[PDB]
Amino acid sequence: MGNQQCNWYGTLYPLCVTTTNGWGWEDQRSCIARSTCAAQPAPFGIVGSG
Repeated sequence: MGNQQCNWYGTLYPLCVTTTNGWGWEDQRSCIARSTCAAQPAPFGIVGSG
């Protein structure tokens, strides 16, 4: 697979690649755009380390 996550200043959100054009809502929850998701600075960024 190859999904990215949003270490949101501490919280965790699923990345909305289609809504990567800003904040979006998918997965029956809130998804944060691509970069807005991970691109953010640390410790913000792409999460998903199983």
